[PDB]
Amino acid sequence: MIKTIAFGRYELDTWYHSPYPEEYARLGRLYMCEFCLKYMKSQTILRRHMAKCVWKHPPGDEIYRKGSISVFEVDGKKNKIYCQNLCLLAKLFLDHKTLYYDVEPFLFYVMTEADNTGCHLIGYFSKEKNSFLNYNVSCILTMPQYMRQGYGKMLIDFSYLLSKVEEKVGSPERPLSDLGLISYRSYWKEVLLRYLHNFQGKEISIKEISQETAVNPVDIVSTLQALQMLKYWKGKHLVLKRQDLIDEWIAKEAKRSNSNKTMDPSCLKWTPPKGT
Amino acid sequence: QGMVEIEIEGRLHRISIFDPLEIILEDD
Ligand SMILES: CCCC(=O)SCCNC(=O)CCNC(=O)[C@H](O)C(C)(C)COP(=O)(O)OP(=O)(O)OC[C@H]1O[C@@H](n2cnc3c(N)ncnc32)[C@H](O)[C@@H]1OP(=O)(O)O
Ligand SMILES: [Cl-]
Ligand SMILES: [Zn+2]
Repeated sequence: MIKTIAFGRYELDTWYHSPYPEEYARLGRLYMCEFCLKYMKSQTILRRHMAKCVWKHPPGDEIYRKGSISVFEVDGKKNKIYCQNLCLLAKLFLDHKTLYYDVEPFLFYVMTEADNTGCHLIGYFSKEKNSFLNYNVSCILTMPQYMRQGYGKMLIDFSYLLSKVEEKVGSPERPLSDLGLISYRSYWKEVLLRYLHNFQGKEISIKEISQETAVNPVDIVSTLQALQMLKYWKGKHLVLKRQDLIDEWIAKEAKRSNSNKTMDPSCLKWTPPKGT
Repeated sequence: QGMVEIEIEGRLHRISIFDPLEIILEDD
């Protein structure tokens, strides 16, 4: 049963089982092309593949580029094989993954970091092409060798950037895993404290914050509760602008900029696909 | 008809999404 993956220059321990064919799942170690995501049986087979494989980046359209960081929009109907490979690969680290086979109704936003050999996979999020529940993320992953460096938050931030450009309010697909809820709560806090740090008025509505940030009103209210910023005095509810919370936020956001782990809206060249 | 429920300091509450809410610093 599958225990590790060879992926470019990394060797990755798998968290959960993924339904690779038994011919492969029978092995303990699976070899992957880091660019087209084909899975193979041995180092030897991979080496032969790497001599033949033309791909040096995801398929699809590069819609974000800031220096060495890119995001590629892959259509699951146009690149079924790549997206299915991506889906089997993500299930090695997702406890509960929506689906694997029918990738056609989904778009995949694949984030990469470039060096002189090509555009290497950092992570991705999928997104329903047409979601009744207005979910702007279906699943999201940062590859293990990249985890806990701020790329997950860039992926989340990017998913809301798409929503803004579509003039939509978005929300992640329920249910949220523990790692996902921690990351979303961190992002929501950042976005809420940033808005309030910049707003000079003395009253605001949830809808106003929601329409500016593309964040859903319920998650806004939920973050306000988590921050203990919803108080009750006399008859109505008030927002408590906690000094420390924004004080810690400017110190934290200083460190974020310093490390360049931010998405930059002016680096997005994108018009929403096949729905506008 | 967009409203949210939860509790603040042992008190169940209910909040509108369109009503302006007042921002404060540290007064009472
Ligand atoms: C969303 C629709 C429904 C779903 O699919 S939910 C499933 C989400 N995906 C998964 O669970 C797959 C496994 N996990 C992941 O891929 C990543 O952990 C995930 C959720 C993308 C986060 O990616 P990262 O690149 O690590 O995130 P990041 O560096 O931007 O930091 C985000 C905040 O989360 C925190 N955190 C991140 N990893 C943690 C960990 N192991 N244990 C405890 N806390 C953790 C991290 O410190 C950061 O918080 P903060 O800014 O310091 O307050
Ligand atoms: Cl390089
Ligand atoms: Zn390949």
